[PDB]
Amino acid sequence: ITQQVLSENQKLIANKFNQALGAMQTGFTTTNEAFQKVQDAVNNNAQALSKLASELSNTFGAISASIGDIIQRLDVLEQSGGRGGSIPNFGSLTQINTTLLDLTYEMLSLQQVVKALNESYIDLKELGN
Amino acid sequence: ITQQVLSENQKLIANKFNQALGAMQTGFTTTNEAFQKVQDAVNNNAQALSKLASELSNTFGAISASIGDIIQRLDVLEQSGGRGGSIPNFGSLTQINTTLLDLTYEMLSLQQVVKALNESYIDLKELGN
Amino acid sequence: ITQQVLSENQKLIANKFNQALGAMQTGFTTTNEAFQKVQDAVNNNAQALSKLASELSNTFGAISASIGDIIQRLDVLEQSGGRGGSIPNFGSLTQINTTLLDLTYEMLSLQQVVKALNESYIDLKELGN
Repeated sequence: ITQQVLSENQKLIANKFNQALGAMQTGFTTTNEAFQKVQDAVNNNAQALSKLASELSNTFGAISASIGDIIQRLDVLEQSGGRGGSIPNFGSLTQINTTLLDLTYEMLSLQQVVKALNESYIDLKELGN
Repeated sequence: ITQQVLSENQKLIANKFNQALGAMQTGFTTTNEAFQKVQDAVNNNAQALSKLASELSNTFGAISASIGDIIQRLDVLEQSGGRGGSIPNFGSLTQINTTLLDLTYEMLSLQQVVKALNESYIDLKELGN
Repeated sequence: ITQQVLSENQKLIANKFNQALGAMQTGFTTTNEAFQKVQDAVNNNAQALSKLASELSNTFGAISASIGDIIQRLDVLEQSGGRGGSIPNFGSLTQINTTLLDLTYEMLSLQQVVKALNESYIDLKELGN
């Protein structure tokens, strides 16, 4: 253990740390890119479900009215004083409550983390005077 | 390269490392908060889909029965010995198989990672005696 | 501040760094495992929605045709030259556009990050000659 060895070991530590830093930045950048894709996927399929549900209600409405008009035509033909089958109630779908994913705070945070990691690099210039 | 320079460089390395540590903790904490929001979003929209599907089957059931009762009334009026259009089969929806997201192991793990990072901080007290 | 103290402090720094490294690997491995579960969950529920939507269109088709056949039987009984209620249009559902989650690039990247972190470990063998 000499001083040359000490300062050479300092370089080993600094380089290993700088090596790890680059890996962290990649990790958090990749994590961030993944969250963006997840947010977009989840939101797209929630909007499709919400849209379908409204088109479904729109369809059931036309079916129910059509059936109602058929029952009213049966009664006219039956001449039974409206003693046939009453017009049924088909209820309604529950308004879909969808959760939209908003990871804008989290994604900007990871953007800043990678950035702060970049400020942590050990410049070999500042070592050994 | 003197000893003062060596110990001053040690402080540079330690501080840069402590600087990076804080960034890692933020990164994994933010990642954890994001996963919680993703889990809640995915699960909420899967429960909405599952609920809709059951209300849809409930609606188709009332429609099919109503149509069946209309056909039976047509036959009575037609007096053709039941030679009109038979009552159609409208099948049934496939039971929705939804996947619920359970990231409780993963989220507790990230909680522990941030915690273990905190145990890795270099206290300047232990340097230079 | 002696040389023994300098090299002992080097060990403290190296060990603290190696300690943090293990935590990073756990963090990015856990993050990766979580993304896999998210991808599988999101995709499974998108396929269920897509399947339901097709079975819904298949059901509406049989309902509409059945209603059309009922109207045509009403007209035959009414003998009014087809002056009753016309056959209604029930439209069609919009083809569901679902987004499938493909995080294969991102998940292989995190696999490599953990791996590159492993190459950053400071082996105490290379210190102090």
